Amino acid sequence: MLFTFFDPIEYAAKTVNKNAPTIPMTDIFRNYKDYFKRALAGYRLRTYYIKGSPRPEELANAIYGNPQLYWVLLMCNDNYDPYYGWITSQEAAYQASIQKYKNVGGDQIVYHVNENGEKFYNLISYDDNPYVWYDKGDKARKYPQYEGALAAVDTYEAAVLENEKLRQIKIIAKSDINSFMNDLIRIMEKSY
Amino acid sequence: EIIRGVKGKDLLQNNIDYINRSRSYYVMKIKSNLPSSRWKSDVIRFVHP
Amino acid sequence: PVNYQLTRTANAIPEIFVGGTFAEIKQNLIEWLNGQNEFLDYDFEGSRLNVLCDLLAYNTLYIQQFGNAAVYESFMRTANLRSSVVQAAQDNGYLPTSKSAAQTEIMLTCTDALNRNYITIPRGTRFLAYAKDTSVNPYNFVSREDVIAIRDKNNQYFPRLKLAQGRIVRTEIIYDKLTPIIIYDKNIDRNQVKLYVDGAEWINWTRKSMVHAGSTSTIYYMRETIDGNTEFYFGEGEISANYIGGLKPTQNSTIVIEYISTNGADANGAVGFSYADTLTNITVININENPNDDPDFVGADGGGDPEDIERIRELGTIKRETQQRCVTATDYDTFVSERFGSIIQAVQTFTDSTKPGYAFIAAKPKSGLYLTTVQREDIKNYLKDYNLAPITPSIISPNYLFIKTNLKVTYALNKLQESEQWLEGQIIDKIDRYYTEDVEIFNSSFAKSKMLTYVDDADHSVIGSSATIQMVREVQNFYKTPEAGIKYNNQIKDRSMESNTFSFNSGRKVVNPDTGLEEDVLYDVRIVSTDRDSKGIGKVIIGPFASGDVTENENIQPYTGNDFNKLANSDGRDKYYVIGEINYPADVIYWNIAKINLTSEKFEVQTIELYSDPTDDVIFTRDGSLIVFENDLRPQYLTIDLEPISQ
Amino acid sequence: SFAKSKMLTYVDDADHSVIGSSATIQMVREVQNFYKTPEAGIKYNNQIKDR
Repeated sequence: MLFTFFDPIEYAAKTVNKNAPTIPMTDIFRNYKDYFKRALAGYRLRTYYIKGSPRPEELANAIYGNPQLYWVLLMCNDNYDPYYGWITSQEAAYQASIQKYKNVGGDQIVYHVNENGEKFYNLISYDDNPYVWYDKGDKARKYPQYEGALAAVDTYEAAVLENEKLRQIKIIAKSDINSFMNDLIRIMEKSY
Repeated sequence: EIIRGVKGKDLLQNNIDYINRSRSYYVMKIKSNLPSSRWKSDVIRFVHP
Repeated sequence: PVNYQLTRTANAIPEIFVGGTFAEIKQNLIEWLNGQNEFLDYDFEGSRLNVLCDLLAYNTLYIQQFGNAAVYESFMRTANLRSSVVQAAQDNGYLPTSKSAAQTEIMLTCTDALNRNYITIPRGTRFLAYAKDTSVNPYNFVSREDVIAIRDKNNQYFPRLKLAQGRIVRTEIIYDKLTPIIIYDKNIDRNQVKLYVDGAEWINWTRKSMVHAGSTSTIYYMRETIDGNTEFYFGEGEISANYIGGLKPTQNSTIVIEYISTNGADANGAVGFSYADTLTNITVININENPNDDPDFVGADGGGDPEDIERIRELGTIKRETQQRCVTATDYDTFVSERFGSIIQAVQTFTDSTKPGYAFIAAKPKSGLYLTTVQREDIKNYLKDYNLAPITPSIISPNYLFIKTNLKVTYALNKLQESEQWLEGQIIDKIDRYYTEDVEIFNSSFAKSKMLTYVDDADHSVIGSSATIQMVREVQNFYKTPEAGIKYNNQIKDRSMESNTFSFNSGRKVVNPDTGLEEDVLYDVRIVSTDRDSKGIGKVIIGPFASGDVTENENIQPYTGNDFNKLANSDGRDKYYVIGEINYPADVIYWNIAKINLTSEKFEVQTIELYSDPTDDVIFTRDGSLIVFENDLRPQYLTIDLEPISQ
Repeated sequence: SFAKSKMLTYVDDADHSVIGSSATIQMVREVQNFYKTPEAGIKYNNQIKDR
């Protein structure tokens, strides 16, 4: 109930189908994310939990909090997508890989990753040829890039590499959360 | 008196009387094709002082 | 149309969003659930595997609103719920004037005992005003700016100033840079604010009174943060300005906000003011002239209350057509608007071709009729700063066509409660609400049938109604009329266009009883437009005359006949003089009294009504001439009869 | 009772734009057996104008 907390309002929807019926609705339009942001001032230095488990979307009932709050973890990372925002089961990304490229191209090679991490993007070697890489166009060659050598990350690895970097989050330490949430209300009752 | 003039524009017969006809003064001539009733609403509103 | 390629569409929410009626959702899910995929192996039951389908359909129809509403208030034109509307209108550079305060200019006649020259009159100078509804209670007034006075001849001052409604409040705050400084109170016209930062000035950004070309940093910002409570904040600047941006405070400062309490729109009454002045030797001599400017005065103006949703939108999108500058006729209409608005109901700016420069602006205040002055000069300046430099804006005000009703509502005595009076006034605003909604604006006509359906909507007991009607249009200079001017735009119904009152002077002396003599100021006159004729013709006459004063010569020989040209009722001795044209089919009036060659000094005050009755029931409009009825200012023509019925 | 203004709200609601309407009403009671009148009668209330 740390969401809600106000009233249904009424959602007119009159801009579409005039004389539309008013439907009481949980109030999601407050700009909550700001309240959290301003209230958080002074409770900062929330440490870096590092995650470490493909914890399903709610670890709130394990780590800090635990009234199955399922957020204050969200507002941490400013998550735009509550589904693919958090890290996922290792297979999920793989599963997510297919549906991404299933329409076009099939499995591919997104970039070739020089050591020291210099990405390349549509740069292509020729085996049984010079050892130097070329772009996927200007097949006349004549315009080589990156005389060195590196190793492609194909596709699956990338999605893994991309979602796995998404595990770090703030906490509020399981200490402040009570004192914190005790503030976070006060700002809310303040403005009305 | 003018000496060392220049020739700007024709407008056929040259007379101070004809060159005025009815003097336009500061009016602006949109002078492009069209029936003039299609754009006239839209020149005002989005364009023109 | 003709070519089918022109169909397109207006703003259209695509079929992708829309949203469920329920059972259609049940239909689409069943086809997706049972078909194309499973061909049920379900282990629930014959009925259960069926029943459980809509159990998750209520989950859809729910999530198809709760989460699907966001895209409705994400955009502007399709959104509802103010908050989203407003908050999405600031990135268009608008803000919706949360409230407003009344404003006037009064000239104080006061004086000081020290006789010192250049007396000042500082910011607040608390006044109080009844803003009359009857008498009891004042509200408040504060001048809020400066001015100065000058001593001349006898020792007196004329520190004429302008004043806002509310009081003031100042809350100083320490800037934490983590702390979104705000206000919380339901008030504080964003038009008038100061907000010093510890030195002075800070002229902000969103609203300029000067624009102070260059000047770089020191700006601040005012938006919404929904909730009704205004947000202040500062730019990204550094000032170690760095390059471009707001100066920003430095990590700790005294930020002094001062606003106006703005009691509300209830204060429109104005009229009598009192000094309530304690400063120094200034005596506050009173003789306070609320309207020392010009013609008829309504009292104060403005007062606001927050703008309606249907207002913002129209002004919210159009300000993308502009960028903080007015080059276009439709721009002035948006710049004379909630920025300077609440003092102007409608505009329709236009440019006259014969006279270059000089952008003309018609405006009707919510107070009615004329803007007086210094509320005009105010609209002047706020434009010319954002204007197109060489051309000067000017406020002509529109050409008003009022209408004279004389209607009777014929209620029933049985079902009333407050009886007369309260219903006498309850029928007023309903009529007034009809104007404000439909025909208040330009280019719109009104139908007396539509006025009567708001009349019959008074409460209940009123059953039926009816009215005669006359279109009243009052000339300004009179004595002449302009060239090819003074036109109704409607068919005039000949044997109409009836006079007003007038009067005469001179006529030798004609001494009376009691005191010495008089000027023979009685024996008035008045005009009648006579008949139609072969095509337009019709002439017109100046009015009743006895004998003596005129120049007859060969060009006058006063007469129209004992035919039409109906007679004024007095001794008056007929002999109506022919004056002007009045072509009926294309509506035109022409007078020029100089035809009969009298002296303008023989006439009393100008600005006389004429008011012909219309032919057709519906009254049209054109050429920037409004039809708007405002009662409170001029009662002169409204007459209604409550004649009752006993069952 | 028949009100002129109460019908003019329905004729106004016919289609989107009628831009209002007006009318003039003639009261007429047809009476069989002319030449006599029923010794008292043809009484229609709401006194009519002259002639």
